[PDB]
Amino acid sequence: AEFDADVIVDARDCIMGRVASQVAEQALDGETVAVVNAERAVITGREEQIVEKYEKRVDIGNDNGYFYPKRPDGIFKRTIRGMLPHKKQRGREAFESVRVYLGNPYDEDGEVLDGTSLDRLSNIKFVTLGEISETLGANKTW
Amino acid sequence: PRVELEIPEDVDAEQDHLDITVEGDNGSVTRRLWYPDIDVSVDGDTVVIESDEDNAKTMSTIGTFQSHIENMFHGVTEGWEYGMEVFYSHFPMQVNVEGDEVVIENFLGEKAPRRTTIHGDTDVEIDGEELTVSGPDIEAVGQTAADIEQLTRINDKDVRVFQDGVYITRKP
Amino acid sequence: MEALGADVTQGLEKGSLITCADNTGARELKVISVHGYSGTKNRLPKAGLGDKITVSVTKGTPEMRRQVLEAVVVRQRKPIRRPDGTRVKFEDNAAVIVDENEDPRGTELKGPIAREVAQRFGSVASAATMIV
Amino acid sequence: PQPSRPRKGSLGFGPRKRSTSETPRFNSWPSDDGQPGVQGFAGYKAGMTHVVLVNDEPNSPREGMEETVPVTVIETPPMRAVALRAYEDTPYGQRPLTEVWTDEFHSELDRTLDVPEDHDPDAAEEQIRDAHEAGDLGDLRLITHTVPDAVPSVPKKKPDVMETRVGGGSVSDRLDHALDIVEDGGEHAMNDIFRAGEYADVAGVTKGKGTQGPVKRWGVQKRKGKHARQGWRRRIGNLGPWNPSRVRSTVPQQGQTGYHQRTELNKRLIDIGEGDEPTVDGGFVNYGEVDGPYTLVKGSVPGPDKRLVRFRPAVRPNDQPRLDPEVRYVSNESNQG
Amino acid sequence: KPASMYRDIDKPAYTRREYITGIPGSKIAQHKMGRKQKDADDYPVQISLIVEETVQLRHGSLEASRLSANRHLIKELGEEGDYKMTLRKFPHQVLRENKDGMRAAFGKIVGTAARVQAGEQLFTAYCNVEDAEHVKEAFRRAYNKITPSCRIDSSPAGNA
RNA sequence: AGCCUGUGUACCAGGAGGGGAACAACCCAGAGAUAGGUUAAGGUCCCCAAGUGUGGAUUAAGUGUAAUCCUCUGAAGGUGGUCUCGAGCCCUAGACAGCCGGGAGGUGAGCUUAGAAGCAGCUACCCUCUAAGAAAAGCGUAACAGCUUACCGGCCGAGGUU
RNA sequence: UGUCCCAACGUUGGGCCCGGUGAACUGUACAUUCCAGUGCGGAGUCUGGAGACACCCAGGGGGAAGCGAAGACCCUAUGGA
RNA sequence: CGAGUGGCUUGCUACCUCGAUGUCGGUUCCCUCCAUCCUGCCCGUGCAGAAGCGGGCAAGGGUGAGGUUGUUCGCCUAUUAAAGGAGGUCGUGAGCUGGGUUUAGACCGUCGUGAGACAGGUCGGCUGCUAUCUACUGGGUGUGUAGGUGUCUGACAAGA
RNA sequence: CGCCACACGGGGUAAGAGCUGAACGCAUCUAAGCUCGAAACCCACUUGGAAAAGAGACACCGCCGAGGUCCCGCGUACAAG
Ligand SMILES: [Cl-]
Ligand SMILES: [Cl-]
Ligand SMILES: [Cl-]
Ligand SMILES: [Cl-]
Ligand SMILES: [Cl-]
Ligand SMILES: [Cl-]
Ligand SMILES: [Cl-]
Ligand SMILES: [K+]
Ligand SMILES: [Mg+2]
Ligand SMILES: [Mg+2]
Ligand SMILES: [Mg+2]
Ligand SMILES: [Mg+2]
Ligand SMILES: [Mg+2]
Ligand SMILES: [Mg+2]
Ligand SMILES: [Mg+2]
Ligand SMILES: [Mg+2]
Ligand SMILES: [Mg+2]
Ligand SMILES: [Mg+2]
Ligand SMILES: [Mg+2]
Ligand SMILES: [Mg+2]
Ligand SMILES: [Mg+2]
Ligand SMILES: [Mg+2]
Ligand SMILES: [Mg+2]
Ligand SMILES: [Mg+2]
Ligand SMILES: [Mg+2]
Ligand SMILES: [Mg+2]
Ligand SMILES: [Mg+2]
Ligand SMILES: [Mg+2]
Ligand SMILES: [Mg+2]
Ligand SMILES: [Mg+2]
Ligand code: NA
Ligand code: NA
Ligand code: NA
Ligand code: NA
Ligand code: NA
Ligand code: NA
Ligand code: NA
Ligand code: NA
Ligand code: NA
Ligand code: NA
Ligand code: NA
Ligand code: NA
Ligand code: NA
Ligand code: NA
Ligand code: NA
Ligand code: NA
Ligand code: NA
Ligand SMILES: [Sr+2]
Ligand SMILES: [Sr+2]
Ligand SMILES: [Sr+2]
Ligand SMILES: [Sr+2]
Ligand SMILES: [Sr+2]
Ligand SMILES: [Sr+2]
Ligand SMILES: [Sr+2]
Ligand SMILES: [Sr+2]
Ligand SMILES: [Sr+2]
Ligand SMILES: [Sr+2]
Ligand SMILES: [Sr+2]
Ligand SMILES: [Sr+2]
Ligand SMILES: [Sr+2]
Ligand SMILES: [Sr+2]
Ligand SMILES: [Sr+2]
Ligand SMILES: [Sr+2]
Ligand SMILES: [Sr+2]
Ligand SMILES: [Sr+2]
Ligand SMILES: [Sr+2]
Ligand SMILES: [Sr+2]
Ligand SMILES: [Sr+2]
Ligand SMILES: [Sr+2]
Ligand SMILES: [Sr+2]
Ligand SMILES: [Sr+2]
Ligand SMILES: [Sr+2]
Repeated sequence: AEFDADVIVDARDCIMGRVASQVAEQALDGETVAVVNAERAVITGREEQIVEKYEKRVDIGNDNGYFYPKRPDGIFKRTIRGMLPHKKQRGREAFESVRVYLGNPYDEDGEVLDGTSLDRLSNIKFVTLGEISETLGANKTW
Repeated sequence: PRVELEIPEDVDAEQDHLDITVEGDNGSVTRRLWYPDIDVSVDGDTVVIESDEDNAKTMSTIGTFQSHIENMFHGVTEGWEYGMEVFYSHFPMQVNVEGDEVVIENFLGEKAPRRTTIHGDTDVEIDGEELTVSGPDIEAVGQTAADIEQLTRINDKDVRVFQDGVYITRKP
Repeated sequence: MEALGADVTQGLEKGSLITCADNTGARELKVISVHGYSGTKNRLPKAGLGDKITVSVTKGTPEMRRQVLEAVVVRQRKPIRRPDGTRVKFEDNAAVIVDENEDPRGTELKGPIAREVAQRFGSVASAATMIV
Repeated sequence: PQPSRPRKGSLGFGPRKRSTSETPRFNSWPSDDGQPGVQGFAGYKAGMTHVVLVNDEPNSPREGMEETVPVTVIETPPMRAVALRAYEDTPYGQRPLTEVWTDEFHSELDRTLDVPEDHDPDAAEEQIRDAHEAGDLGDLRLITHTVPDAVPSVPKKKPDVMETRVGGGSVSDRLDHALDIVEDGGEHAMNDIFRAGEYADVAGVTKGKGTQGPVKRWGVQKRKGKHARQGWRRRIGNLGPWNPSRVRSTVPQQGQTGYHQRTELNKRLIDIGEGDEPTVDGGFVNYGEVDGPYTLVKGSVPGPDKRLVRFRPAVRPNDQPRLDPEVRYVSNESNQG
Repeated sequence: KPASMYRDIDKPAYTRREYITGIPGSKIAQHKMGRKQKDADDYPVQISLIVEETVQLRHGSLEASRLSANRHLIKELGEEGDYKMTLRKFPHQVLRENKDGMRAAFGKIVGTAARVQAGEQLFTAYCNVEDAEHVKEAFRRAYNKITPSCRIDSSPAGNA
């Protein structure tokens, strides 16, 4: 519901971890960041092994709880949280200045951060956040 | 490396992105030829498969892309055909094409019919004990043929005694 | 097995002592096991009308006494329910010794038998005098 | 060697707490197939009796024979589909878009709601039709409520409100089908949805038993033999191993038992009538007399007499419908005795 | 007894028989096989099995490997074939086992083993260019019965 | 054996501070207070100060991102996964592979045998036609038949093989 | 013959709520924890993550290597009886 | 003969604990592992079939009742699709039991001059506590989001 | 101890059966691509769930009065609440 982002990032065909790293860095510097097209973000490697890791995180848990996200929305948001001292005042402030969206809710197109782009014509071993979510059982709402 | 394939006169090939479409009097076929650093393109009356890399893995796929394309050329012109013969001993096997699938009844005397769905725009013509599978896409035709045969597979008993089933008689 | 045609509340367990309703020479039978049955932890295996059971002869002629045989429960004190809702119960608990083919070992049956049992075990029925 | 044994009770109906709404809320609906139609209805439980039926099953050796079948009698008077709510599909799932209400309201709907005095039924309809044009429209549901007043045996006059999905046919067609119902006054009956012989899923809030121990609540054994005389009779052996050093939520413990929502699948509707054919001599115990629109459900239904029960076309039937079972007898014998 | 117990050279040399009694006999049947009345010089091909790691090899292993090696040569060239193979190492190192806790643990004598430095020739065969691939296959079987990895090095033999 | 028992030495014990996730003795370092500066070990995508540094190569397994270690496993054995370097031989007088064509006569060798004709066994293993073609390498047959290998030719056209 | 299959219903006194009366055990500190790891090798407190809005009522006792006793077993003392 | 994995058995060590961390077996209740006994799907066969035998994927579910014995294990019986094995302080005594082990009484055999002993047998022989914190099962009051009523959404979470 | 109810079907895979197909003119289920295939995985189904801090959505009512509390008669509820 209206996020006054100083920066809009387009994660389409972009390495999740690299975007997450630059976005955490910016948020700590006081930047309000909106990540867009999360379902199209990308993660390199062998799909079967990547999926096993995310499924294991979903299976983990107990009474204390280990609520791990299944939507690309949350997967990405969590990836960013792991790069922020979210339990410290300044860390939670930065984290709360970041939001991830399925598709692009803004009129502006997002910018592609330098060094985060993946070239499909040069890579075949990678998966899409959206593909991971579907495999995990998420409701493809995007 | 690079390989150039002169496209037949009966044929005309178009292509956008990683998809290549080949059309002829026998129909059309569209495929995706996506591999790291291998560029496929239609340069005039020729299709070009090239790459700056020449390692074993890259050379492997280039040779694979060539055959796929030459096969498409053949399919849209001469077409592809597999021949099959239905054999059975005790129980007469009823083989019919119903809708987009081929149904087999009374196989080994079973009450429940076995069936498989034909792939693509593949055509399955049956004449007595003979079956002919044909079409422009070797992938779909080859699979449909294979599917029919697999459809009468048996793991429970000795095959040397129970040989009923439809078998690929001729391969293109 | 073939549907019995009635709902049964098993009135017998492993170890129960019952009447042998025939002329085989066995007078009392001890239930040892129930055909096709599998229970759960701590549950005493149970049997009732219509069940085929393995038994050992407790009372009777020396030759029958102690032999481990197969039988069929024909009567039981605990009620059973028929399709029309009515409950049916007998004066005692009884079974009939039977062979591998489910044919009665004896020549005559003693006392009534439930129709349901008669239906399931025909040759046993074609030996009964009274079918209730 | 410590024999195996399944655990005590199911872990799929937890937590075993007191239900939030005494009025049941379906968490799933039938698929879209036939013509548009409201996918559910509701009534009030009266009690039980039995009936003699002619065996319907074509695969039953008893086909065509008398058969006594237990039945629960539910009073199902007409309800009022008072509004039509539209849902739009969003990145976060379905969300209420708007609602189309009516003018004619039951005299006591104001015991629960702040009945509308000023509303724009066309602006709402407009926004809905545009949502469809845009292709963002999610399922269509009717806001529905009961008319307790029509049921004397139930003290309550305050209507019970529940949302019920409308499925079937094309959205455009069922959307128009929905507006049709609502606009009238929303009055619809059990007849308009179900036919005797079909299978329905019944949902309701079970009878409350307050706090109960593990034996009753989870079905754990009582202590046995000598272990039953030392000071522990109805307490489980232990809360868990030394490690993990905590009590898992999976060990059976005391707590709220009953007054939980349950959805019972595949209940065959034996008959849908009106009048007092099923009422019992002396009156249903702790309820009263039936003489009005009613439904006979095969077997049991969750909840005590007077509770609101909801019907929905079975979402996972195991058998094909054998319409209008022949009923040769309906017991009216006193339930006291 | 597992070889893990003795394969390493983690103890003093223990060979002096004037101070050791009860030493078990070696299970090694022969150290010179094939035609021992002939010289190794009389052959065009010479192939050796070289141990790649320094280790101790119990006499029980020398016999198993040697046996399975020569056994193949006999089955391929004949009980009189024109070849000769040598096991050049002898099990001089006496081994113990402490078979009463750790008190007075000096073990009782239980066997013998040969110490072999990495790069050394354990076995060496001499054959004709014909049977060259047969001697190579005999060694493949031999090194499968001794602790370390080995090299099958061809000495005189330029018939590649 | 994070075992027992020697020996020399430095350390902990009785040694801060920096690094090593945490961590008596591993690394830097021996330290009055306070202050500015520059380094050490170690590190520079984010968490966390410093590179999403440069030239180049390899890896597709998430191998790996783990100096030392009770703490970090990974073995004998195997691998036409892939990259790189070398040696021998063959090749536009056409190599390697594939496909097409030929694979023939004396004579079904002799012997053995009722019979054996490439192909049970034994011995021999020769010469005509010719561009080739065994007294036959593997199936196949009761024995024949039949099917291929050797060997020669053709189509093809560039590296191939060890 | 309810010891058991297999548990049910009931009775009296407690338990629960209210008035009055009104102790003791125990207490280095801090303390909402969970999963792993580390550590004198059996951690709510160290490390990494995960989870965690505060308070209160009832409960059965998983953990605090729970409370209660300077281990009775074993060894040692140029101890005792 | 050679190379390994595990940490269920046994041994070894003496690192932790002697101002006490209660023993074996059983029981009750919960979670887990797979080196799979059954069930699902497969491959081979000295696979005609039926059935065996061996092998592969696979831990969702199941793996029960009884006779001797304190027993674990095991021997045995009838059933069964099968009646698998193991970890959780050899899970589980501020849960139960107390048959066994393991005090004080007593007997037998053996040993000892004797008192007395035995890693032999045997009869009898006591199980404390009102939960502070934490954990969980259920039930409330408040604050936050920020006037009210009714209806929903579904991130997550549990299931066999 | 009695009575009622507790799928069918999709999707993706393992072992495995195959298709097209190079590297290596052939062959090859695999290297890229694909068709199938387990009681197992995901969905289907049931239960909880605005404290999901991005702390949610809709409609109507109301701000001099909508709604609510106390009070009273009671239970489909309940140890207090
Ligand atoms: Cl969880
Ligand atoms: Cl933090
Ligand atoms: Cl790639
Ligand atoms: Cl039994
Ligand atoms: Cl008990
Ligand atoms: Cl110093
Ligand atoms: Cl990873
Ligand atoms: K101690
Ligand atoms: Mg038991
Ligand atoms: Mg009554
Ligand atoms: Mg009556
Ligand atoms: Mg000191
Ligand atoms: Mg920084
Ligand atoms: Mg790894
Ligand atoms: Mg204690
Ligand atoms: Mg003391
Ligand atoms: Mg003493
Ligand atoms: Mg003295
Ligand atoms: Mg010590
Ligand atoms: Mg396995
Ligand atoms: Mg078979
Ligand atoms: Mg399991
Ligand atoms: Mg154990
Ligand atoms: Mg224990
Ligand atoms: Mg305990
Ligand atoms: Mg105790
Ligand atoms: Mg106590
Ligand atoms: Mg005793
Ligand atoms: Mg005395
Ligand atoms: Mg005793
Ligand atoms: Na990655
Ligand atoms: Na999880
Ligand atoms: Na007590
Ligand atoms: Na304990
Ligand atoms: Na010092
Ligand atoms: Na530090
Ligand atoms: Na890794
Ligand atoms: Na009693
Ligand atoms: Na406790
Ligand atoms: Na080991
Ligand atoms: Na125990
Ligand atoms: Na399993
Ligand atoms: Na026993
Ligand atoms: Na313990
Ligand atoms: Na006790
Ligand atoms: Na015990
Ligand atoms: Na599937
Ligand atoms: Sr940066
Ligand atoms: Sr509802
Ligand atoms: Sr729901
Ligand atoms: Sr007691
Ligand atoms: Sr613990
Ligand atoms: Sr040593
Ligand atoms: Sr070796
Ligand atoms: Sr870089
Ligand atoms: Sr580089
Ligand atoms: Sr350790
Ligand atoms: Sr190491
Ligand atoms: Sr290796
Ligand atoms: Sr208590
Ligand atoms: Sr202590
Ligand atoms: Sr496994
Ligand atoms: Sr099986
Ligand atoms: Sr024993
Ligand atoms: Sr034990
Ligand atoms: Sr146990
Ligand atoms: Sr005792
Ligand atoms: Sr004893
Ligand atoms: Sr004794
Ligand atoms: Sr606050
Ligand atoms: Sr496969
Ligand atoms: Sr809220």
